[PDB]
Amino acid sequence: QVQLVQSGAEVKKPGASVKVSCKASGYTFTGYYMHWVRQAPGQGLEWMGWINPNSGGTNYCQKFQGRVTMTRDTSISTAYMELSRLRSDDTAVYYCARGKNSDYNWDFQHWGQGTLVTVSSASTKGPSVFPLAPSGGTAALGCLVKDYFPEPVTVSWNSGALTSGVHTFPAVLQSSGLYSLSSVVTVPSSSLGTQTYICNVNHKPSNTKVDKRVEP
Amino acid sequence: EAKTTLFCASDAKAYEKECHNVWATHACVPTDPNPQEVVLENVTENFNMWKNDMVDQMQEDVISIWDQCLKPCVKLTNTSTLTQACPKVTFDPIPIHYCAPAGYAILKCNNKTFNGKGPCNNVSTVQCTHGIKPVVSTQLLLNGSLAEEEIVIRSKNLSDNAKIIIVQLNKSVEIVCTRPNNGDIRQAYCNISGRNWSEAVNQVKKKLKEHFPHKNISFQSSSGGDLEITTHSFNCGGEFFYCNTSGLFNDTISNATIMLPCRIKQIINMWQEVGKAIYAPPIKGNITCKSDITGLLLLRDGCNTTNNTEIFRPGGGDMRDNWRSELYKYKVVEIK
Amino acid sequence: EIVLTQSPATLSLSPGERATLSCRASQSVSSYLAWYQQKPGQAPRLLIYDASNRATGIPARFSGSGSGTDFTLTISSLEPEDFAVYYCQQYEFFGQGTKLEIKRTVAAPSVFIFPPSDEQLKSGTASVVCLLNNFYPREAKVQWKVDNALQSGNSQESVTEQDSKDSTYSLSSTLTLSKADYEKHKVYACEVTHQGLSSPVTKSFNRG
Ligand SMILES: *[C@@H]1O[C@H](CO)[C@@H](O[C@@H]2O[C@H](CO)[C@@H](O[C@@H]3O[C@H](CO[C@H]4O[C@H](CO)[C@@H](O)[C@H](O)[C@@H]4O)[C@@H](O)[C@H](O[C@H]4O[C@H](CO)[C@@H](O)[C@H](O)[C@@H]4O[C@H]4O[C@H](CO)[C@@H](O)[C@H](O)[C@@H]4O)[C@@H]3O)[C@H](O)[C@H]2NC(C)=O)[C@H](O)[C@H]1NC(C)=O
Ligand SMILES: *[C@@H]1O[C@H](CO)[C@@H](O[C@@H]2O[C@H](CO)[C@@H](O)[C@H](O)[C@H]2NC(C)=O)[C@H](O)[C@H]1NC(C)=O
Ligand SMILES: *[C@@H]1O[C@H](CO)[C@@H](O[C@@H]2O[C@H](CO)[C@@H](O)[C@H](O)[C@H]2NC(C)=O)[C@H](O)[C@H]1NC(C)=O
Ligand SMILES: *[C@@H]1O[C@H](CO)[C@@H](O)[C@H](O)[C@H]1NC(C)=O
Ligand SMILES: *[C@@H]1O[C@H](CO)[C@@H](O)[C@H](O)[C@H]1NC(C)=O
Ligand SMILES: *[C@@H]1O[C@H](CO)[C@@H](O)[C@H](O)[C@H]1NC(C)=O
Ligand SMILES: *[C@@H]1O[C@H](CO)[C@@H](O)[C@H](O)[C@H]1NC(C)=O
Ligand SMILES: *[C@@H]1O[C@H](CO)[C@@H](O)[C@H](O)[C@H]1NC(C)=O
Ligand SMILES: *[C@@H]1O[C@H](CO)[C@@H](O)[C@H](O)[C@H]1NC(C)=O
Ligand SMILES: *[C@@H]1O[C@H](CO)[C@@H](O)[C@H](O)[C@H]1NC(C)=O
Repeated sequence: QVQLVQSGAEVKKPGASVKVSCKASGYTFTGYYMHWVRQAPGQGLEWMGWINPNSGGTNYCQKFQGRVTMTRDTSISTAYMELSRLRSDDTAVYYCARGKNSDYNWDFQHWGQGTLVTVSSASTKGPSVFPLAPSGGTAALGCLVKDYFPEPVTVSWNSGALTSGVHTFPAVLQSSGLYSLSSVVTVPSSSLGTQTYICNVNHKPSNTKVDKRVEP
Repeated sequence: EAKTTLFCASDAKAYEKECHNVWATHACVPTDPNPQEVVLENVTENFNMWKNDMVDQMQEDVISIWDQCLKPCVKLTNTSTLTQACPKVTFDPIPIHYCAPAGYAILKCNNKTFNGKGPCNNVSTVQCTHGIKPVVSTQLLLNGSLAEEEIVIRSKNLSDNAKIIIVQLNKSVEIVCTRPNNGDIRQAYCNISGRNWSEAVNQVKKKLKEHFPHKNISFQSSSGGDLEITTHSFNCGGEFFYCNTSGLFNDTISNATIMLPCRIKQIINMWQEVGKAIYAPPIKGNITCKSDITGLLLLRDGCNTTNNTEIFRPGGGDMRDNWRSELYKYKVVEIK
Repeated sequence: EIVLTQSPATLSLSPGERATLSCRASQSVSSYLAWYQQKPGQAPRLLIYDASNRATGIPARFSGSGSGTDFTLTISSLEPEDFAVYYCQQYEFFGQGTKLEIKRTVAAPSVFIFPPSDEQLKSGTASVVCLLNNFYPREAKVQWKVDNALQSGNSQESVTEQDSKDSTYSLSSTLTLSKADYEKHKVYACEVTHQGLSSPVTKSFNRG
């Protein structure tokens, strides 16, 4: 039972810094190097550096030399990765990882859950829901959760009643720096007048809970 | 190709009060006045400095030397707290020969450029190693053996940026570290020739470039860690010096004298085990050590470069590498 | 440099078949290669280490082989949960991964369109939506056009992950314009090309 548990998500303005923590359990924290690897949304894994928790020695990916710092607290079996002078590029999920054995530490057998770090000058803001009304057979209708920040956004239909045939699409980052998604559902024409259709949009950051109605 | 209990020999004096002598006279036998070196004709044998139980045995021996010599006033670990008397002692490492018992011998590689791992064709057999001083230090290897031909690079795997790189020079550089007195009793300084050091760095850079052709070789300071590995740390006359080596690991090494500021410290992170050791304040007087830099401990920055440059920074901390820098040429073998 | 080139970029197969992913090291590197699996939302999972050693809990159908510069991961009798992203690793260097997708029969997209709402127009801008529903394969060419005046430069799209039931995809395209620029033209249209549609379908509306 080896366990690596990382701190929670972070939202940051450019030029700021962020420190992610990684608490280890189930082994001798000082006997294995700890690596940090980031993954941008929709991209590959990028190695940043490792730290020897015994002496605190570090090795940083040359791309981050100068603005990345790795440290450790042995009394709590915790490793820290601080990235400074942030920018939109640094938006990614940051993982701590540990190899399988002491000899060879690059076969990353143990990973943390990851810590999502979002970087953008934008500020918190709740969404503004809009109806996508339809017009025999089976039609479609949806909501357009538009202009909100930061992610995520939870969508349901008729208080979780309508589920089958529902599709909530991934968000997209607009030129304005605000996210926007759409959530649609397919329903037969034998119900676009008798059955009512309401969305349920929950945006935790802005404490927003909206219920928009969709009708022809 | 076997494992056995080595023993130790030395020129220690039974009347000498220096602590290394007091330990060796009790634990080591005299130096065999008639060393028998047998050169095995037309024989190639494998060596592996990175998997050599001799290193572990020397680690244990130096741990014992220090448990007798540098007894801390306080010792703090994960699971224990120790308070005890901590009297100052005379301190000066003496050479120690490591010998195999009956039914065993020590294979010695005589290839003067062997990097410590792989086949060696210039093999001989001995009963003991040459004299090895148990010098504890980081970043700079002191008072060791020089390379007889040209600078030698040693790494369990140079392609692995997490593996230490042991450099053996073929021409030592003198470093004179002194804490003077009549102020600040914990302030000291090292002097080193900038011309000789720059020449040594340039030669090491060429030899490293041989393994990273087309690349500029850069020397920079440690990227972090305990003060033990971010400075040149070492024990001189019983006092723990931590010396700032920013002026040594440099792309702009001056050709004139180089002065390194040092601090004498009482709280130290132990290399014998995970924990802290608190010693008493420094003794009074002029504390001096004129030592021979004969090696380096380096680590290479990871990732691909974007300005065509491999970066090397001083490392250390695990004193098994200090012992490897001297035991690379040896192996314990059973007669059969 | 040292580069790991994984191929193919995407691999579509059916359950029960055998998958073969390749990873090329830009220079000889002996046999220190690892293979990882990654699901959406999860951390990478070590499958192979030292080119051929199966990590703990890795079933037998996973196999790793190769040496020098060419390495391969082989998955016999693909199961539903074996579809994911697969990465190769050499020290600190990662390959860009190959995505293993489920292969199924070609499906036609049930296309729909949605005009901007009045509440949205009452703010400043207008957003027109076009939906492609449950289709396979993923590739689809969406083209917004005011009848003959085709649009480019401000339509953003999104695609769902392969549905766990019918192994299909779905796409949403949003065309964002100004309220005035919206009320200027009249006939707004959304055409689509897909491997399951014989001719380009163009379900659309006009501003009235
Ligand atoms: C890397 O290697 C170098 C060289 O091997 C090493 O430097 C050497 O350090 C040792 C100890 O620090 C030096 O040995 C000491 O030298 C002083 C001065 O030398 C005098 O000796 C002659 C007599 O032959 C004098 O006539 C003349 O004036 C010289 O100046 C000696 O004074 C020291 O004697 C003490 O230790 C003896 C142990 O046998 C005692 O018997 C004696 O009574 C002295 O004890 C008292 O004085 C000590 C010095 O003040 C004091 O520390 C004690 O606590 C006690 O009060 C001693 O022999 C040696 O000369 C250095 N050699 C060179 C070439 O510099 C580095 O230290 C080493 N590096 C590392 C990191 O280990
Ligand atoms: C060793 O001494 C140098 C001498 O300045 C210290 O230099 C720091 O690092 C560079 C200068 O080379 C600058 O970015 C820092 O601002 C310097 N800090 C100073 C001068 O206080 C270096 O920090 C010292 N290292 C240790 C471990 O003490
Ligand atoms: C050290 O690690 C390398 C990994 O790159 C192993 O592979 C050698 O790599 C070097 C540098 O690219 C090549 O020149 C060699 O041809 C590679 N060897 C083989 C057999 O392909 C190398 O084997 C490792 N060495 C040791 C002693 O472990
Ligand atoms: C050492 O680390 C922590 C104390 O900070 C403790 O949980 C762990 O069990 C200890 N184990 C050993 C072997 O020291
Ligand atoms: C020592 O070993 C190296 C590497 O195997 C070899 O190139 C060299 O020729 C050897 N030295 C002698 C004197 O044979
Ligand atoms: C092997 O080592 C011995 C050491 O005594 C040396 O005399 C001899 O010349 C070496 N062999 C070769 C071929 O150099
Ligand atoms: C030490 O080795 C280097 C090769 O890196 C060579 O240039 C230099 O002349 C050698 N010095 C001595 C004293 O042998
Ligand atoms: C450099 O080393 C030589 C011996 O090889 C020595 O004579 C010279 O004095 C040293 N340089 C300085 C500046 O002392
Ligand atoms: C080390 O480099 C710095 C700047 O790069 C320079 O100021 C300093 O003089 C150098 N040290 C030596 C000993 O040349
Ligand atoms: C190349 O870039 C690295 C990244 O910081 C830097 O440390 C190094 O000094 C650069 N090489 C030069 C300036 O020659």
